[PDB]
Amino acid sequence: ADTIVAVELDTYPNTDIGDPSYPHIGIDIKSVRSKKTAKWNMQNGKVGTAHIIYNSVDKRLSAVVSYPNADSATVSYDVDLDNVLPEWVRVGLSASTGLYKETNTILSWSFTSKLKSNSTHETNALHFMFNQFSKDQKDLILQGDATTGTDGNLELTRVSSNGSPQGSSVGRALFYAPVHIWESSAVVASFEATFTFLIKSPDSHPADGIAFFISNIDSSIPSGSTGRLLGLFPDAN
Amino acid sequence: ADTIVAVELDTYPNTDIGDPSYPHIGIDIKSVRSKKTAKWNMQNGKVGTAHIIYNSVDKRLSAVVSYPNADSATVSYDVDLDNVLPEWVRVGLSASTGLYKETNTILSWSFTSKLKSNSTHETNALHFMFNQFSKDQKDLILQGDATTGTDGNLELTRVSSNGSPQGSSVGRALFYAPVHIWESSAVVASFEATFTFLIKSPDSHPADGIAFFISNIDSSIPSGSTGRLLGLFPDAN
Ligand SMILES: *[C@@H]1O[C@H](CO)[C@@H](O[C@@H]2O[C@H](CO)[C@@H](O[C@@H]3O[C@H](CO[C@H]4O[C@H](CO)[C@@H](O)[C@H](O)[C@@H]4O[C@@H]4O[C@H](CO)[C@@H](O[C@@H]5O[C@H](CO)[C@H](O)[C@H](O)[C@H]5O)[C@H](O)[C@H]4NC(C)=O)[C@@H](O)[C@H](O[C@H]4O[C@H](CO)[C@@H](O)[C@H](O)[C@@H]4O)[C@@H]3O)[C@H](O)[C@H]2NC(C)=O)[C@H](O)[C@H]1NC(C)=O
Ligand SMILES: *[C@@H]1O[C@H](CO)[C@@H](O[C@@H]2O[C@H](CO)[C@@H](O[C@@H]3O[C@H](CO[C@H]4O[C@H](CO)[C@@H](O)[C@H](O)[C@@H]4O[C@@H]4O[C@H](CO)[C@@H](O[C@@H]5O[C@H](CO)[C@H](O)[C@H](O)[C@H]5O)[C@H](O)[C@H]4NC(C)=O)[C@@H](O)[C@H](O[C@H]4O[C@H](CO)[C@@H](O)[C@H](O)[C@@H]4O)[C@@H]3O)[C@H](O)[C@H]2NC(C)=O)[C@H](O)[C@H]1NC(C)=O
Ligand SMILES: CC(=O)N[C@H]1[C@@H]2OC[C@H]3O[C@H](O[C@@H]4[C@H](O)[C@H](O[C@@H]([C@@H]1O)[C@@H](CO)O2)O[C@H](CO[C@H]1O[C@H](CO)[C@@H](O)[C@H](O)[C@@H]1O[C@@H]1O[C@H](CO)[C@@H](O)[C@H](O)[C@H]1NC(C)=O)[C@H]4O)[C@@H](O[C@@H]1O[C@H](CO)[C@@H](O)[C@H](O)[C@H]1NC(C)=O)[C@@H](O)[C@@H]3O
Ligand SMILES: [Ca+2]
Ligand SMILES: [Ca+2]
Ligand SMILES: [Zn+2]
Ligand SMILES: [Zn+2]
Repeated sequence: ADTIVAVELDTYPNTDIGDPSYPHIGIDIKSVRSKKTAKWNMQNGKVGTAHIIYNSVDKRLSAVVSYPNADSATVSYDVDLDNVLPEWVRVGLSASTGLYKETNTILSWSFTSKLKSNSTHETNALHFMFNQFSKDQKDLILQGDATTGTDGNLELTRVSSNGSPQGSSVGRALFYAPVHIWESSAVVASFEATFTFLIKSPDSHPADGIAFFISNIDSSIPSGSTGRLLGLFPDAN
Repeated sequence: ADTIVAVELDTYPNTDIGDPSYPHIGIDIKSVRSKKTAKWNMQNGKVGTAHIIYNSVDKRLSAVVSYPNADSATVSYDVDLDNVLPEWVRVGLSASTGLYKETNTILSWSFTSKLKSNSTHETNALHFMFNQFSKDQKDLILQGDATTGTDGNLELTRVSSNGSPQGSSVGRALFYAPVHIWESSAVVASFEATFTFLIKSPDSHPADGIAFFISNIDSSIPSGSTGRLLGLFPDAN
């Protein structure tokens, strides 16, 4: 199995495998059984503002989500990125659904690592600002059944049947280039994200949520994940 | 051949194929016959500072080289990056030598693309700061006989014979990810580079220089370049 750490912007309450009763933001270490959860609003088709950092000066993997005219859901978990996440990685997005529909329109995405040559000595970056998901974007090795383009969009579904996006489809959005992390050159790489999304109400109880992972340099769609596995865990444990 | 535009920091005056009678800095549009030239001091092992930009509001393609306590060589050339270099690229470094030895140590490298989604609408980046070329850097697809590591160094020769780097050595340093250019969405992708080299005096009339190219997404070392072909040209025209 692939070593993986996700941040769940879940929309489906998975009571059986361990999610709380409401649509929530959370955080995952190698299991769908999250470490912390928090209250998330889950409005209809509106837009976007999510934000995930990790400063090893403070070792908090902090995360907030805001609609404009909404709150900020802090779901920060104490995790040491020393021993949990590989020496070189492959970041990306992940959405999925199964037996229920939701729209998972991503419209922009970013990153910024800053990793410690000699702590002051000019930390290495990988900053990008993808406001322009093209039709033929090629620094993504997008897996599953994700699509892109036709507008500035990264559709992590099988879509365009009036955008009621054809339940039990999964597509991930793995960015091309790796990042050195594990510790080894210690682990102050304050990796940021901004994750402007759009979850349209399908008039069908919108459910399964979008994620944000940092996986191994290899991955796949693990063992079939058309549903509760959130696109990236092979098993529900 | 493969379409490629480089900045030759040539250190042998290739007297028969277009370069001047002095070791210069040039700029190459598909031809080792250059488009500008500029006088270079050729100091011994001292560090580095070279810097290459291209906006498309002013359409000049520029470069300078100054050692600290030395002067700069503005070898800027006006060329239309619209029709000369493909949409998706693979940036990086190229050095070579043949029958003459020199040091081609690179210690740091950076970049910043900014390509015009809708000019103010939050253009896309790929910025990095590689001050710390490690032993197992894996967003580099370094071709030829390039080495790295053992220290923070990128060694584009075959090295460690007391830094007498084993002539007829060629090494390339192709970065991993692609960038949109050609024009199409227009071409103001103001790509920067920092090119901090080290050319140690090997006490051996040091001569062939490092380049900085921008190529197609596919490449190799073309038809042998152990010498004046400068690592990226198949042909001397
Ligand atoms: C039949 O016709 C053909 C052609 O018409 C002739 O065949 C050969 O053609 C070759 C064409 O490529 C050509 O080779 C190139 O020569 C140039 C010029 O350099 C040398 O040219 C002659 C070759 O003998 C001579 O005039 C010189 O020997 C000259 O070489 C210089 O020699 C110095 C002392 O020997 C030498 O000092 C050396 O220093 C180093 C360290 O610094 C050593 O360790 C040692 O201590 C010393 O020997 C000089 O450095 C040396 N060079 C110079 C510039 O003065 C040459 O530019 C080219 O080499 C280039 O190619 C590589 C490829 O990447 C590139 O990196 C450089 O640009 C490099 O300069 C070729 O060598 C020959 O002229 C020719 N061969 C001969 C023997 O003449 C035939 O001659 C014709 N037959 C008949 C019967 O006429
Ligand atoms: C083995 O021993 C033999 C001795 O017998 C020697 O080998 C060869 O022998 C051949 C016959 O004996 C003979 O071959 C000659 O080749 C040259 C090569 O042409 C270029 O090089 C010249 C060097 O002096 C230049 O002066 C020329 O101008 C010529 O350049 C041409 O013009 C353009 C650039 O100037 C270029 O256009 C480019 O094309 C690219 C393509 O993509 C770009 O888009 C853009 O359009 C341009 O940049 C042309 O392509 C280019 N032509 C080429 C590369 O072929 C040839 O010129 C020559 O013809 C004349 O040569 C002299 C004048 O130069 C004249 O006196 C003759 O009578 C003849 O008319 C021959 O075909 C050579 O003797 C030799 N070849 C050598 C040495 O290179 C060698 O000594 C030994 N070794 C080998 C490996 O053979
Ligand atoms: C076939 C059967 O007997 N199913 C049982 C179920 O057995 C396994 C199934 O698990 C999922 O089934 C869903 C629920 O778990 C639920 O309860 C039963 C179900 O009958 C459970 C345990 O009791 O065991 O049934 C819902 C259907 O919704 C009705 O039940 C609700 C109770 O949770 C309750 O709100 C209502 O009775 C509701 O009826 C509708 O709602 C209102 C509210 O009262 C009524 O007034 C309406 O008239 C009525 N109709 C409508 C149209 O509103 C069932 O969905 C299921 O597993 C899901 O798989 C999906 C794929 O990812 C995903 O959604 C999620 O992972 C799973 N959901 C879970 C576990 O809850 C199936 O695999 C199994 O059939
Ligand atoms: Ca789930
Ligand atoms: Ca030369
Ligand atoms: Zn969840
Ligand atoms: Zn030159």
